[PDB]
Amino acid sequence: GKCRGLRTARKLRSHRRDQKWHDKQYKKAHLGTALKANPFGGASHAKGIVLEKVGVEAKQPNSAIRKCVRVQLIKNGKKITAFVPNDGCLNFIEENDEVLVAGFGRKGHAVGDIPGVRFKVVKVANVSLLALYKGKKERPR
Amino acid sequence: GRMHAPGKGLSQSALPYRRSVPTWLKLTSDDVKEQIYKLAKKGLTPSQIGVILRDSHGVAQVRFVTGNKILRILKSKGLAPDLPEDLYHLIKKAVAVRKHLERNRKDKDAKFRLILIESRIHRLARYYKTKRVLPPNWKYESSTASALV
Amino acid sequence: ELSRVDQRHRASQLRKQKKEAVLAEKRQ
Amino acid sequence: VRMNVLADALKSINNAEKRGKRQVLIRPCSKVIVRFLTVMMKHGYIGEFEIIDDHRAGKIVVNLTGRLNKCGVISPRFDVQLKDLEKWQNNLLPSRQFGFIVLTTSAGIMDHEEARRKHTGGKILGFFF
RNA sequence: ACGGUCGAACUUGACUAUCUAGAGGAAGUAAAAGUCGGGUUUCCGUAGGUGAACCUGCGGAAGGAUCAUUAACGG
RNA sequence: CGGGGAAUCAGGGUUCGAUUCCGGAGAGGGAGCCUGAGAAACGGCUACCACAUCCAAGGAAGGCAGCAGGCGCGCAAAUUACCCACUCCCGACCCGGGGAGGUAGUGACGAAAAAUAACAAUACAGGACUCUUUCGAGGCCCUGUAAUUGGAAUGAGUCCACUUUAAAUCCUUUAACGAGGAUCCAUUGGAGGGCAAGUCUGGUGCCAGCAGCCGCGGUAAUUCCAGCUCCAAUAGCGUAUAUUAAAGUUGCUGCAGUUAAAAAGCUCGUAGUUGGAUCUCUCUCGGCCGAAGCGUUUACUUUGAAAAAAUUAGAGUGUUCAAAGCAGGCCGCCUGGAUACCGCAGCUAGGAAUAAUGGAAUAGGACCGCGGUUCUAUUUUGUUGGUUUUCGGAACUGAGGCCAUGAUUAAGAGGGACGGCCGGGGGCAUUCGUAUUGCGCCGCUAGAGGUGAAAUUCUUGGACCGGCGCAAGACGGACCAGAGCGAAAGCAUUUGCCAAGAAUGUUUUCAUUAAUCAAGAACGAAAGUCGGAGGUUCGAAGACGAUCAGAUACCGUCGUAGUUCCGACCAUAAACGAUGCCGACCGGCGAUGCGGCGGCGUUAUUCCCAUGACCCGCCGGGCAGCUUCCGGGAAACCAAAGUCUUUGGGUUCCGGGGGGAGUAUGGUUGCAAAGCUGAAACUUAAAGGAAUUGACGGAAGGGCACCACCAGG
Repeated sequence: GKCRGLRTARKLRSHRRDQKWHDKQYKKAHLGTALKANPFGGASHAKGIVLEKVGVEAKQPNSAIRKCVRVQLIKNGKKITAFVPNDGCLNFIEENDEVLVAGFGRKGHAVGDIPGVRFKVVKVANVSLLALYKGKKERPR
Repeated sequence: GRMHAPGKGLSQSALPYRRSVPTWLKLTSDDVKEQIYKLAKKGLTPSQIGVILRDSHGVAQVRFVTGNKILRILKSKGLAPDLPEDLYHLIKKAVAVRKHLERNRKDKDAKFRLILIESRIHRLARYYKTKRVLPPNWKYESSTASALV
Repeated sequence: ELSRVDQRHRASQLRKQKKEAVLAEKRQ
Repeated sequence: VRMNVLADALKSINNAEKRGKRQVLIRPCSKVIVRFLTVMMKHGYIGEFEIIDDHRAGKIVVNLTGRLNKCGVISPRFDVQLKDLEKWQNNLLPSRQFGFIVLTTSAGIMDHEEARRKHTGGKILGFFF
């Protein structure tokens, strides 16, 4: 049982911080290795250069080829696979162009069918995928 | 609950509610004190003096008859020894276990109980150092142990 | 990275490299 | 070992209140225990009692009515200022209409409403309802 | 100009830490349909058996499905 | 960088604070200085280092983390504009100057207000009031479709002017123009569930795609792509990320640890934390009062004064309302510009419960007086030089009186005595028992061994069997139990020694000495490792024999280390009650082990007395059990796993979805094996726990049938 005395504030705060280190979110936030392993470097978005297009197979009960691209981030050079969302949207991307990439949703976790993909593309050649898909703007090269 | 045992005994004395000297005890406080003096001259602990007075002379409680307890009467007269009774017996027990362990080398039970008796000695000496009955530099040593007894 | 002076030295090195590349591409 | 003899007393009183007994024997006794039971008596909660004097710490025989729901000690005796008494009587008491934080102050042992009247603070001992 | 002082910075070794070029080494991946083709109840610790698995030795657990019998005991 | 503060929030809390107010720091990096009231100043100087500018090649000049601007960097951020009019600052100064600051520009960071219609008549449509048996009949409102009409009312815009201002812009005030739906046209996300809103129509056909999560799509898709329609918020609405609440999933309030994640093998022990009853204001100086001590000291509580402004709360006040602001109101006056909060520490003055602590026990203890020794009185010896003025004050002391002279009690706290016992508790020595194995001799025979079958093996140089002995090493059965002892691991042949130990008994003694424990220590099955000794049995490795489409484990014979001892290491177990320790309370019962008490009887061949063995009851600590709707719990179950949202007795270790993994790496310990401490990247939507039904059983028993069989045609 818990110590409950009047002069036990040191034991209580010491025990709380040691046992705080056993939480998954607390350790991911405060130990410093998750921020050094994060490709985005703790940023909401990052810009990169497309290296390859790649077709990634959906996890077992779904059967599809999810269209992704392999990008290399500008600021650190780390390599990323990023999903291109809507249908036909892969045809807007060519090789070696700037791509703005955001998170997919689950803060570093794979989302849905796509295995190992944490990222989705947001912009190509500084026009959004949404305006390109709905035909609101055109991309230069 | 014992301090170093898993047992929980209830064996102990129960004083009566009557704190008065009984009528049939025809002893003054002076004669009881003098009896304590001669028993100390024979050479005994205060516990033994209390037992001898209880068994043979009808003195149910010395501090109800004289108004003081036995070791205080001894200390005021000057017949109390320098180290206390319980501590002296603890040291004597530890000395006996030490002698037995110098005899027998493979006895681990004796080594365990020896550790327990040393711990009792240290706790009692710590208490008597606080109360200034022992000198502050008093210490129990493994080697100079039988010199005290 | 460790050792704050070392990671600041690493950053200064990388700044020098990239800035040398920029000064290369701007003379042409 | 035994610490907090008030805790022992209040626990034995509660455990006989749940079983619905008519009298409780609490041993050992204290001045703090006697002042607590007096406060519980003056609101009609505990009922009239006896102190048995053995020449050691006494015993108390408490006659019980079926009125006490919970009798409790708060340990340690936290320092309760008058500005933080409201949070205490929100945490411990079931209603704003009844129930009592017993606290000891330099005016004596009282309940919280008397401490509001006498304008003092003290250390928390318990609560009963 | 002598001397002192404060003292940037330099040179030389050690201890480092980083950045950046690299002959070669050892891999996988995609392209070659090319060539050849029965047993265990469930465990634990330790040791051996080619690393582990698994099996055996030794000591432990149940976290493994109690039927039947039981009054005399004296001469 | 720190504070003021900010976001969130029941209460407790978590997180942020580069950033305009206060403080510090620095001008590319160091270092040194001049001047001066003030600088280690950089819109000063001197070097070095790193950059870099102009050169006629000798030399010369540098410092935007000021305002604007540029490059670079990136997910991420404005004009190379106007003015000293305001606020203020400097100077010799009513006058000069100010990228301070003010003003516009950019500006969906964010906050406030607020359009995109309103109305009437007609045509259908409901719901009401009156009259009617009802149908119905009306004058009462309401509603949209209006692929119906109609004029009224407005700003958005275009635009004179005034106003504003340093000059302007904007707002406000105002002329002229400005509205019928093909305009002056609202978006962004959704429509299976969570979660409001379609099982509509076409396309697609596990593709393309969707889908935070569960999932949808493989030819009837409520989920994709579309069309229509509906839903939500709305001048905004989606997404990514950090962070807060949800999270009682970090738990002080307030979690958990038998079986789900989880209590250390055991005990000792220091720090730390916690700790049982007990005790109801006055002598001197000054005017009944002020000064002087207070009172052992605090902790606690209440008061007071101090605690920047802005912020926050909040008073007043029609900024056209509001967010704001600090103003305003009345016919020269009247007023405002409050107040609270402001941890902790520190000053202050009351309270005295709670909690620490002290006050006399070798009495060199108080309070009075009677005295001594030494050091001192700053005035009374008119003016004096004085040996002495006296008086009075401080420190060491001799007896005396006086105090009711002075020691809370003896914890169903603990230690220590003492008493008679008790036990597979431990150590050393000693005694015995069989059996096994080997050896000797004797008897009789050809088999014996092993298996599901065999085979390997032994064996007429005589096995196996039977007898008499001898030795070696092991092991202490049955008696042996839910019996005992120990801290746990553990512990069973006799006898003797050795030292311990629980319980019980006690009108014994001490008097709080205690509980739980970081650190540190002792012991710790089996296996294993170093040295010596020994080897009977068994036996990992290993050898054979058997066994098969593919057998390399099972099985049998043999057998090494080991198994045994002595001295060292090792420190692990399903080291289990898968259940910390100490204290308290909450139902019952009779068996048992030890100790004690009370009592008829039977027994020691009727015992002569106590004593043992039994019998009946009580008490205390034990090992367990049964019974119970105590109350708990996911339940199974549990008198603890209870006394828990009516949540606080003290304290120790320890868990936080499954894996990666008790893995890597470092440290430490060990001869080694390994032990202790112990990650992350990554991966995943469930792993797990307690119950509940009974498909199918290659599970078992039965019954029936010439569309089953038997004997036949």
